[PDB]
Amino acid sequence: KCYHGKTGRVYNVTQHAVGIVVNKQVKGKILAKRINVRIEHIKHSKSRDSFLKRVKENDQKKKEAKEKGTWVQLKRQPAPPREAHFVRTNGKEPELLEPIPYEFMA
Amino acid sequence: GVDIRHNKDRKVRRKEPKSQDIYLRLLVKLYRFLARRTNSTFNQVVLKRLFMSRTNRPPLSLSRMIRKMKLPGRENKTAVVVGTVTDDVRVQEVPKLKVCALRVTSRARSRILKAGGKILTFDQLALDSPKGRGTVLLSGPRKGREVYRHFGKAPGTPHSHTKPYVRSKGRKFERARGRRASRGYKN
Amino acid sequence: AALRPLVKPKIVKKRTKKFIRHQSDRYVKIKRNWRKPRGIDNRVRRRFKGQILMPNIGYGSNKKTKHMLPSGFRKFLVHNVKELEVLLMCNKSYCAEIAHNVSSKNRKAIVERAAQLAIRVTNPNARL
Amino acid sequence: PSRLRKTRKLRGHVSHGHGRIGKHRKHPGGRGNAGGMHHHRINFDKYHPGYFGKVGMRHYHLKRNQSFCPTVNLDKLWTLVSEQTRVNAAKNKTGAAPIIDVVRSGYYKVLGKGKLPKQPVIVKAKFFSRRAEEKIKGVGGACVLVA
Amino acid sequence: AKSKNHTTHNQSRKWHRNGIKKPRSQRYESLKGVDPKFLRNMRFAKKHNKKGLKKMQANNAKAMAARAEAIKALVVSRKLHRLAYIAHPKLGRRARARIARGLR
Amino acid sequence: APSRNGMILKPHFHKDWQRRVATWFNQPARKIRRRKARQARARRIAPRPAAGP
RNA sequence: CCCAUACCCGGCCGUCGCUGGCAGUCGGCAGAGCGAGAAAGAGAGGGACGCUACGCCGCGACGAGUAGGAGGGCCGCUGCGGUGAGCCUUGAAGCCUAGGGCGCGGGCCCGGGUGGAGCCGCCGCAGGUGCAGAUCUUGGUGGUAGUAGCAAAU
RNA sequence: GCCGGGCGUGGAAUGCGAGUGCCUAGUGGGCCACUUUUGGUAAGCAGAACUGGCGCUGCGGGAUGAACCGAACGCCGGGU
Repeated sequence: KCYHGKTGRVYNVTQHAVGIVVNKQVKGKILAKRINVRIEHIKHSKSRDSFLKRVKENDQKKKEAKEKGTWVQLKRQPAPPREAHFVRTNGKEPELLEPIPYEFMA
Repeated sequence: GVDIRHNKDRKVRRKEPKSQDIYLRLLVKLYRFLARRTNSTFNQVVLKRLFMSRTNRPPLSLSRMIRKMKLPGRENKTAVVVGTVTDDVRVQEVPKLKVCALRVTSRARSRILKAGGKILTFDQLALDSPKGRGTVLLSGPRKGREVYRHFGKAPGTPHSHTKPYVRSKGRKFERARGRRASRGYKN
Repeated sequence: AALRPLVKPKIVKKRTKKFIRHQSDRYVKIKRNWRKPRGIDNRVRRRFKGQILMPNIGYGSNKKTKHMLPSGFRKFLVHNVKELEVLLMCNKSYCAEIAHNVSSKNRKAIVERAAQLAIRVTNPNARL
Repeated sequence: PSRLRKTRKLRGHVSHGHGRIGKHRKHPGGRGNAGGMHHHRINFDKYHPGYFGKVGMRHYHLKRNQSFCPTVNLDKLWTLVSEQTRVNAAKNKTGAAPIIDVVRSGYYKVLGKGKLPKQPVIVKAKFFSRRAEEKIKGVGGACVLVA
Repeated sequence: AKSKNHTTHNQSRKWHRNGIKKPRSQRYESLKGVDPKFLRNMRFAKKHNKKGLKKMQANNAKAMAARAEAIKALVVSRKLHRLAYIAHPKLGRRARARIARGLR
Repeated sequence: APSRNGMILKPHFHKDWQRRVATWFNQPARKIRRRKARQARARRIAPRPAAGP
């Protein structure tokens, strides 16, 4: 039960089960330990694929735009502060908000 | 108040030889100057090794330096070892070497010079090669001491092939319960 | 009209009183010499306000004026006339002090010898 | 030299380096190798596995002189004779092999650990290993038994 | 004469003094625990790797030659950058020589 | 109480060994007495060999 | 508006770090330099100080502490091998001290007094080597206190 | 599983030199508080979880104070 929800990597494949190397925290030290679990308790992790996908466009947009010379940003960047823009109030004017008065519910 | 930890701000390392040997301290005076006023990082390695304790500069066998000199990009460079060059009797042939060691055993000197070799000391090395150019810096097997067989994971631990401390070896000195599957268990 | 030192810097002392042992006043068996208190409950040991101070390295004197007499020199004990000729070049900075047990007939062989080498003597007219 | 020992620095510190809570008492765990199975069980099983129990046959009146058999490896077989013999053997064109009597040097059995220089020998020994013989023959020597 | 039974009060602080270090990562991890049938054969694949060595260097010699004949078949304002070109120590030497004639 | 790692030592000091400690401070005096007795014997049998038969 | 040992600026001490710098004191056999944002050559056809290098010097940052660990003691005691052409009846050791000072400190050096015969510095060596306590051991002395008390049997 | 070759915009932010091995003392009575929480009428009670404290720690404040609030300490001058 101490591995339900943990994620590891396969290192050995038998007929019905696989060997996994999982990190288990044991009182102030981590242990990369091996378990043999049957296939039913196993899923492919989709945590790595979004990296694998991102590698493709990085490898795509590198050979591309190289002969074009255009230096295309590759590294991800955190959500930047949003730009300056104009907000149009064409026609309508902003409607007023006022706190409603209290009234005992129960 | 500052939110730091002074737990390990004092780096533990040798800054001078613990020995009071004056000939060693003269060599240190020579290489403190060389390491400081040359950009040659070779001198900083030799200087750092002159401080080391006896167990940190182990002896270099004669066969081990014959062997580490038969490598291709070599056969002309000087062999530098900060420790000592013991003789190896299980080697038959000796090519002509150019050796610079702190200490060479009696039988190794007679065997090296017999082969038209040449033995240098570190005061001569500094004159011939101040920046250490054209040298091969060698080292003895540091974990060759018998002590390191006792180190590591304790015995009586699964797959911990570590030599125990026994006063004598025999059929009735730690061959029982912790070792046989017949007697309790084993690891 | 005495011998003047080379330089006369202003001696600054971080503290001038002695450090007295804790409770050295309350008892006679407890001499004045400093001992670091090591009791588990000791007030002085844990810097309570208004107690005896403990000697730190912070009270250390300025290295430039350490061991310097108020005159501006630094003492050097001598036992005979031969031990003066070593101060012949440390003239303007080190003064000589004749040892206690040197006889009175030999002191009047040192004070006038030191007057020739212009070596200042801290206790010239000791015995007389 | 007591002036370098630790007790010189512990003068003035009450507990003398043994703590205030857990005083330095006489024998808090028993004397000697006590409790090897009871309260020192972990230490004996973690650092001296195999300590408790009996294994093997007993030999009542053992005389070490009967099982005396010092061994020598082939790597240093040529160190028993002087170097003058080893160089006159290769210099010799007759093909006469020098004789290396190990039991005279102080060994009984010859083990084939090392590599041998290519020149024939005649090894006089009391015992041989299979590899030791196979290496001697490959060089061109001969294994001569003695008693 | 009872006492405290169990606690983990100070433990998390004790664990993080020397850090909770992840196990030593290392390429080429050991092959202990692998299926013996798979391992037994894998050792045979290494035992006979030298059998195809002459095929290797022969197909490798042409493979470097393949790309050998391949590549040989093919083979913010101007004012500030002007001053930065003069202020360059190496490639500005011939640029700051009119200044020698400027005061003259 | 065994510490972390060491040998299992069995010092045979459980008897009253301190009462039967033989010190060797007479060793140089014994070497002298032996030699003097050896030379005194050689003079007594002067022409005969010193070692014996 | 008031003030903490907090924060800022400055002084000083120490520790740590830079595994920093200094053998270049290179002088009529002379030429006085390497603070300079930019991989690399001031390349040939009569003159202060200093550098016990285990020394000296420069920058930074930092400093609580029981149990415990380590380092440094030109701190201290006693004896031993060396050494000081050491000290001493023209006064050693010891002890006293409203004297003069040094050291953060352990401690030490002078002056004065007393004393009457031995003693110390430095480099090593050795240890029965440093006390406030243990209802500690032995010896001595207080307060209590000129007090309780010196009243059984005429 | 092996060789051989080609690809460096080092592929989120921020911070920071890391790794590793010996030998090893003391400790193994704890206590308190915010929040969560068990028994109990309750407790300055008994028992846990998380973090921080006290213990090992002075200093300014709470008149007073092991633990609260501020803030952690070489020796000083000025400022705040």
